[PDB]
Amino acid sequence: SLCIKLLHETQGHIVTMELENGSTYRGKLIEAEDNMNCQMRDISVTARDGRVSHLDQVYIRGSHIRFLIVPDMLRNAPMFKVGPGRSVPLPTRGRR
Amino acid sequence: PLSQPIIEPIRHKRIAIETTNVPDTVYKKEFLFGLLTGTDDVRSFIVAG
Amino acid sequence: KAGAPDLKKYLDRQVFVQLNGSRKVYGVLRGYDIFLNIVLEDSIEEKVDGEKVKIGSVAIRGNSVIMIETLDK
Amino acid sequence: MKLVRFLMKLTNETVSIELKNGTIVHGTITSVDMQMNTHLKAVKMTVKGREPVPVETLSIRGNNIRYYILPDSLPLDTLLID
Amino acid sequence: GTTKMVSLLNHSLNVTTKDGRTFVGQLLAFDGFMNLVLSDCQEYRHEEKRMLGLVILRGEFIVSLSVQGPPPMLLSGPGVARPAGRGIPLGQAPVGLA
Amino acid sequence: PNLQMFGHTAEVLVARFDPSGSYFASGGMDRQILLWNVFDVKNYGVLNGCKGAITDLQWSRDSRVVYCSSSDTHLMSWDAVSGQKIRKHKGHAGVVNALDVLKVSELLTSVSDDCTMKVWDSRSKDCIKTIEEKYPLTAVAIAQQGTQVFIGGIDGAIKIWDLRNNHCSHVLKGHKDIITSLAISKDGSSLLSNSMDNTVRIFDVKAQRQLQIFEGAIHGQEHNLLGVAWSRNSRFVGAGSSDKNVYVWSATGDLRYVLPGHEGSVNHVDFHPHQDIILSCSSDRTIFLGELN
Repeated sequence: SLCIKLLHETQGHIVTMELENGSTYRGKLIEAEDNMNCQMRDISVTARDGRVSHLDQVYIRGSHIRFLIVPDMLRNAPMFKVGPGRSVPLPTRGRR
Repeated sequence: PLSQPIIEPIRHKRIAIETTNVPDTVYKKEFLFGLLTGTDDVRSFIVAG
Repeated sequence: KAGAPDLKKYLDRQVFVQLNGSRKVYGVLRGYDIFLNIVLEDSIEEKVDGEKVKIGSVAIRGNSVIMIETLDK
Repeated sequence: MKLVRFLMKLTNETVSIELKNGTIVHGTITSVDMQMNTHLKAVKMTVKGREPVPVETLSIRGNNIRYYILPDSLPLDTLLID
Repeated sequence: GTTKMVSLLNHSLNVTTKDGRTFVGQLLAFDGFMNLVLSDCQEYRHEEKRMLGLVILRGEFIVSLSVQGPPPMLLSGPGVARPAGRGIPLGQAPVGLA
Repeated sequence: PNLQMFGHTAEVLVARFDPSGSYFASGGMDRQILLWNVFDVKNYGVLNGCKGAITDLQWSRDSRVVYCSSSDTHLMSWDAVSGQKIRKHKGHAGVVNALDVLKVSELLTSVSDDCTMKVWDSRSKDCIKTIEEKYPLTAVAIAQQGTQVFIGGIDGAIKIWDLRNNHCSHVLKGHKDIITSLAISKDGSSLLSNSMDNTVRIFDVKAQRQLQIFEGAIHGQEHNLLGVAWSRNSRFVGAGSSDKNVYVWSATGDLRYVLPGHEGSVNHVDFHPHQDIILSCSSDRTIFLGELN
């Protein structure tokens, strides 16, 4: 599915997100998942209060994520057709 | 001498294949510049053997 | 499904977990799960007061987990 | 072997839908899916603690649907058959 | 199924979420979980606004969907003409008779 | 000028302007509708597909979509901008003979040799109504209101039907034989009609008696469906004949212009919506644009 591949493509860039917790996190993204796990660095948190903090490394659970906010160049990225028997989108030379 | 025409014929000297126009390809061209300009997605290398 | 998460790099290192109900825990990462159930040893609470109680070996549930941090680089 | 299959027959009628959110939605049904995701036509939806606002093409994330209040003219015995 | 959902693609949408917040923008990509991707997004928390950009929502978070606006955006046959002339027929009467 | 443009391979039947007055369409036995300009008189698209011969064109009142009435039951639909197919309105079990359109380009009426009138929506691909008479029908006209539909058959009896009632409200009388083309004025107040008796009569829409029987335009053995039109003012009446002559009337009961030019039988005469021009078609494979200064 495409909504997951877009995420994997923003690895490296800086990302903003929102959790069920209520707080938003901002930082460089290192790894993601099909679950919607994340692995980030140099995070700058900002809760409901406005309280800023620093977190060196973080892992997440996707279940806990509400929504992400992604860089602007990631709208020209390709959105593929996928297929019935494939996990990752990718381009497809073969039959279909 | 005879060989040399007199009215020169037009002659397009071509060495190698090239496409008159860009060939259309899946990923859009701006997104290729996006990568090339924006980030560390880019790599480079030499294929050898 | 069942993407076994990338927690190999945290094994046998200290952590600063956060869980549901704004409760959080420190511990050495022993083992992990498909569903992100965790095994922590030398578990210490961080109460809302700040009173730190030593517990020992502990198994935190996957569902609960919000996040997982590293104290030292 | 599902009660969901009966809702695929339901198409066309108007219903006031209640959600977990606590809203209320008058509108005609166009299509119903196996995962409960319904799409509506000519809708008048009202939010919990706000004035009613008309929407043309509403669609709902099935998960949120509490119950359909069906019209009184619809025969149940005929629809419960495959 | 998901036949209806492809029809919505590239329309400006109004998406209410479980929090109450409402996101707005075009729809680029769509999922089986109802993960939506949205372009040039704007929340309306309520007399309020914010600019985000590209937003990827989960399925858990989404409540309802609604279109704001519509989707944004034999050479020459044989025939030839001529000038005038308008010849007079000597005979009258129909075509087949004589 | 006059402009006698050539192009079709075989007998051409129908040729009409847009409602705007910027094109022709034409097409008969060729199985090819050929679009044209008015003001550098050149061809455009070869609308190809109809597997029966064409019997009637009509522009959509948007000036984009075109509708045919082939001899193989189809009624096709064409995007005049691009030139692609849209649909095949499959219905009748015989040869279609006439078409008519409304203001709202959405509704169409067709007329078979199955003795069946049928109203069509441009959205369903099926019949909305089916009015079965008895003897194969031939000519039809729908009013500007989108209410009254006029049917012309073999009895000489132009029947009138509404879309609400669907009852034999009225029947025009005094036409001995065959109807080849009905035509409602730009008012909605009077018909025209070509009979095989050569009496090119006008009728009333609302009391419902005759007005003026015109006489002098012969049909014969050919058995083509000849046409009639109302001019943009509704002053002049333009009836073609199998005598190779375009008999234009004065609408007061006076023959003014009788211009020959064709070498074969004439079919469907027309008028331009504003400037005084006459489209005249004929088996001959030719077409004229007769003017008045």
